[PDB]
Amino acid sequence: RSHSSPASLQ
Amino acid sequence: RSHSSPASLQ
Amino acid sequence: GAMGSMERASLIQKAKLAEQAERYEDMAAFMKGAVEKGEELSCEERNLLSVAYKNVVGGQRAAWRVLSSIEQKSNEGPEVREYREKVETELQGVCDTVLGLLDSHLIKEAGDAESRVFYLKMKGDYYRYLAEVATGDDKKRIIDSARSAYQEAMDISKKEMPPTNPIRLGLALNFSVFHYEIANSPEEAISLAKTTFDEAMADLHTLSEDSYKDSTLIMQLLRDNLTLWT
Amino acid sequence: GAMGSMERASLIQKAKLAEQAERYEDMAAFMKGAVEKGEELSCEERNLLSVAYKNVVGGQRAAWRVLSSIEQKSNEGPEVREYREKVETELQGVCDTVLGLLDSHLIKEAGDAESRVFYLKMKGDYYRYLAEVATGDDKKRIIDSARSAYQEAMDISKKEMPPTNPIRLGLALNFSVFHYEIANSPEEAISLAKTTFDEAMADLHTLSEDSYKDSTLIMQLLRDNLTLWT
Ligand SMILES: Cc1cc(C(=N)N)sc1-c1ccccc1
Ligand SMILES: Cc1cc(C(=N)N)sc1-c1ccccc1
Ligand SMILES: Cc1cc(C(=N)N)sc1-c1ccccc1
Ligand SMILES: Cc1cc(C(=N)N)sc1-c1ccccc1
Repeated sequence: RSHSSPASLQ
Repeated sequence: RSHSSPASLQ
Repeated sequence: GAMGSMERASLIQKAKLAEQAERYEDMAAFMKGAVEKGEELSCEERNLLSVAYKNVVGGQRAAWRVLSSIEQKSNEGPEVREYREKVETELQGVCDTVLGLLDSHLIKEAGDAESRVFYLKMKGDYYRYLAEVATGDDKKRIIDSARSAYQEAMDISKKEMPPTNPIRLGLALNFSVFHYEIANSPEEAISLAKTTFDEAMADLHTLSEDSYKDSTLIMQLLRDNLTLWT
Repeated sequence: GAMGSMERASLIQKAKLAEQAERYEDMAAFMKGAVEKGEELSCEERNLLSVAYKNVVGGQRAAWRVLSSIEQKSNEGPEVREYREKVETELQGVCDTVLGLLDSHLIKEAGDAESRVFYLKMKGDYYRYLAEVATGDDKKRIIDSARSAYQEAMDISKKEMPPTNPIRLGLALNFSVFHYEIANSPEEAISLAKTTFDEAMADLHTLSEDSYKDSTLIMQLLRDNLTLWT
């Protein structure tokens, strides 16, 4: 239920 | 763009 | 046959589980396994087969369309063509697999109108999907194979099923799409959709609440297409 | 190696095409092929790798959760367990494949903070995914492997990157999820998310418009979790 990081990071 | 039949038909 | 060692009932149960998990490639393999047991399929089981493969081929058709678009843009390196060809080839194999199941031996053992029409419709559908990516020498013969399957299914459905039967309705819907999208016959597409819709409307009064909902759902798709096409 | 005969550049181009077509299993195979060429990855290429595998494992985790739920309901025939085990096993192989790429030899060749932190974060993420389905004797050691990867990445990021760096932020976010969801340490999860958010906020004034948007996007995820957790 907890949000994790998008795959793509700038 | 045209709609076709759902897979499941009763 | 991958699935040859699993019980038919377990294959069907796992097909239902994969549907819940949205694992349609698994669902298809399970239902292919069930079909290859050699027994006829119940109405529920035919619907599981159709759902599984329609979702698998549906993702492939969507991918193919994205890639074909890029490829056409690119001619307005071989990679785009190569990768569109890879997806296209995987789509054609899925279509060939379904057609093989219908031909070996679902259609020839289907005696009831509901089963035989369902399978002949599916045959038309999967030749239509092959037609969508076909380009020449075979494109005409593939189109003719879809038309022939659809036409046999229509003839049976008109003799044996009421105009509101959802299988009859989904058949007529897809044949009309075939006419519009594949056969360059938009007038036939529109005529069939109208005639199909009007004859079902005049038979709705005979249905129960739940059957009414089933039929009107497909009728709305016919109406949506008529709005798009006219 | 399936992809050993294809040029590195073509693999990268086809990875980008598969992303557009939402063909993430293909995208992953292409990027695995690119990695196995043995050259370090650019920032864009590391993001392609991450996107591909995160989508593949994401569909497997969602399927696994559906099935585990049904299985738990069923104990409140062996098929549900058998099929959950099949999905679980395919998830573990994907995680093992990614971990193998990081270990052979992406991490050891990554000298810059942006690459080394990115890869160590990924290592933590894929052990966390293994932890989500692990049950005993290995569950503790898997958890400890995720923690260790995350902790090394945090130490580097705090020394080498500003508090608003999106990689540093995505790292801290996922470590906090690890603490809450895997390690039964909700207080650590909440503390880390708060400290991470507050130190980034105090560094936002140094950013351009486009960098500000990148950082605040991840900060919002930290805030969403704090709202969920408190
Ligand atoms: C309409 C339908 C859809 C199904 C599905 N997607 N799992 S199974 C099914 C059916 C058909 C006939 C009798 C009982 C159930
Ligand atoms: C449903 C329906 C029935 C028609 C008829 N044969 N009278 S025309 C039609 C339609 C036409 C264009 C757009 C939407 C609906
Ligand atoms: C942020 C991002 C996302 C990407 C993707 N999903 N294809 S590629 C990428 C990137 C990273 C660094 C430099 C140029 C592009
Ligand atoms: C973003 C943020 C910063 C906080 C702080 N260290 N003062 S508390 C907090 C928060 C807490 C609960 C729900 C949503 C946000």
